[PDB]
Amino acid sequence: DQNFYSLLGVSKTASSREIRQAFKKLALKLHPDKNPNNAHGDFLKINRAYEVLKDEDLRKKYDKYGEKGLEDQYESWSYYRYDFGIYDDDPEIITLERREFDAAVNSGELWFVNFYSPGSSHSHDLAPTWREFAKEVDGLLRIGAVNCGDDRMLCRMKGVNSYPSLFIFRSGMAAVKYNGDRSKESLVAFAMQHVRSTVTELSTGNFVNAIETAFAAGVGWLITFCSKGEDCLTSQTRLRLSGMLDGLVNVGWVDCDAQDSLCKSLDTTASTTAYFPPGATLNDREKSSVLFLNSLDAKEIYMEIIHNLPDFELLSANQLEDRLAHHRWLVFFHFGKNENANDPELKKLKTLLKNEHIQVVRFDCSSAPGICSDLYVFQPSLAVFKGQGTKEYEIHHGKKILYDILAFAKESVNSHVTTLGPQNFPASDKEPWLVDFFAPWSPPSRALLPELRKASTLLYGQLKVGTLDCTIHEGLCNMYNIQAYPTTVVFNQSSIHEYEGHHSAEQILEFIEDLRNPSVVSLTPSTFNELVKQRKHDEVWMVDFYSPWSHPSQVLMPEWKRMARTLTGLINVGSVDCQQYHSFCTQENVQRYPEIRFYPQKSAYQYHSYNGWNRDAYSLRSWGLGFLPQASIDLTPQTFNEKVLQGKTHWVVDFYAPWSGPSQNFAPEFELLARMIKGKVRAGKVDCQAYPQTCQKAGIKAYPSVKLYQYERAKKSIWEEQINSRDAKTIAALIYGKLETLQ
Repeated sequence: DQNFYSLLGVSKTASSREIRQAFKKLALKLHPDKNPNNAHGDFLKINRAYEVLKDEDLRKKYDKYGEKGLEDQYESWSYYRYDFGIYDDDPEIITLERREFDAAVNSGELWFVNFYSPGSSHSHDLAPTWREFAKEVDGLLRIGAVNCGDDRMLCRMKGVNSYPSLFIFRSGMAAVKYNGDRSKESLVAFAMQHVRSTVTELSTGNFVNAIETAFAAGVGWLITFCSKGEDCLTSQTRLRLSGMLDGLVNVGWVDCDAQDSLCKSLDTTASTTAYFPPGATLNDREKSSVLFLNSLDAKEIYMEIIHNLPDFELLSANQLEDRLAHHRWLVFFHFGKNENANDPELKKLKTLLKNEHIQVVRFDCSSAPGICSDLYVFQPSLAVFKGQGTKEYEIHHGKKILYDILAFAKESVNSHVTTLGPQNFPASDKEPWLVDFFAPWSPPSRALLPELRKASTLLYGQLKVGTLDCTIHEGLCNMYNIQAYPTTVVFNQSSIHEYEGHHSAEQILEFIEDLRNPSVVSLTPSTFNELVKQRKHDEVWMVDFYSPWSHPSQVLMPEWKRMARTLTGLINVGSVDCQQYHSFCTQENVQRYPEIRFYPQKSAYQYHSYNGWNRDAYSLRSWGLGFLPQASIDLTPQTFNEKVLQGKTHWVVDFYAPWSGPSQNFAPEFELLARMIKGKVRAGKVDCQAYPQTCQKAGIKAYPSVKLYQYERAKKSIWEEQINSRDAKTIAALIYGKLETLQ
């Protein structure tokens, strides 16, 4: 009831910014420095709520388990009042978080990003300037900020160790660090270097070519005509428009005194500024094609032009399926009303996505309802199709704003996450699927999507990846017991394995490779009782009693599986989910998660608990194999001569003294060897202290000595070789190599 969202007066659907500001208002009101009451106590609860809700891992964990997983310090009032959330109230500054960063600065737009550390002398020298700078260049490029304080990994990985650091980004080119003085005019001059601001002087000679070339590419021309003693667009205005309209409209000018025959031909003797759409025609008799402008100001002219540019082409429903599967499309689904009417800036998507070969289109669901229905589109939505032969798409769940949409379209179309539903769900598929059950209103769900996309590309051909919108497909989510968002699940031949590791390609792949060849038995109370408690014969068990809300358990799980792979045919490896079987684990005295236990041969202790410091695969494996009893046969002079020398099978033999230190050090490794090669080679030990005769005959000079005996079936004979290696795995491979060359 005292939920962290409730404590900040905020909903579970709150953005990072909404959480930050919510915390800030409470922090300023409940801070110690402003209250002799109590203070610290009330302030420590909201600070705990913030510290958890601001962390990507902790918030997703909190959403899934609440407080049970989270295990257990602040700044001055001054800090929260002046230095905290420093750009949250500056609309021109786009704040970027770790997982949305790469998609943003690789969108295709020009980005100038302030990597800063929050503080008094850090920023605030810069912050006011950075705010004014964003206003000045608004419309020409994106101004970003990254709080390295909250995204240390992101700053570290980008090689940013000192603050502030200023970088220009643009897809297709390397990042450019700015080292100049951080005045507004210097920042501006630096950024303008990277803006595309081409203004063409048009003339009688190049006019027709410039127009036709542009028109064929579907691009119009903004042209100002200058003559003596007439006002026209100044060079600075011309440059402004050039950058503002980059890829949309070419900016140019004509000197009419120098280009008389051109200005006569166009019948524009005076000073005019005109926009020429593709298809436009201008002469003394025809002027309706052209849009003449009255302003001399860049923004006033831009606003008029961007509104007059044509809307996206309306996609015919007749084409779909065939057209949708073979081409890249960015589709604005609408229901009668064009929902994009209030934002002409979206028209820039055409030119920005030209190199991605995406056609940006509108589709009217009121003209073919069945089409939108079978796509499970019920409200206006945005979808980008991959067009590689099949109809594959993702739905945009970000802000309905240009830079966010663009970032999504490019990232999604170049990755391999697809949208699932009841009709295409891999409930019983041959190839393995990774399915992400989520809600669009969930900020950790949305945040996961870039990771998922990245992994989808790296794992192409090995793992298929899809998302399922539980907000729409409630029946499917219930069926698979989805209790929180996001929940990622691997479907392997209708087997279901929830995945709670990091969503990087390498760890997902390792997790999947274990699934194909299981190493750990997932044990139930019923099946633990039958396989472990009622274990028979020569069989031992290692069991990890874990809980999914436990952090050290989550760390152990991949190590535990790594270990189990190396223990094939040596030790049985199991695991128990103590969240699911809480009562059972209570009866088994599991007082900590994770609990690791070894179960020896029945034939006197119940089990042994692991109490080592390190819980990596190698040290857990060594601990377990150390419990195993002797596998090698203790030979006598009688049996050594009878069963080895006069035998018909292959042997490895350890000649040793029980007092020899090296003999004792090698003893466990020999027993490991015996179990490894068991089935092809018998193993024996010879106590040279007890039987000096036999070791004398064998010619043993040093303890321990290892002999390999191979039976030549064709010649009914055993021949002997010395083994000098003392590494079990090494010896085993060596022996096996020899056995192939024996048949």
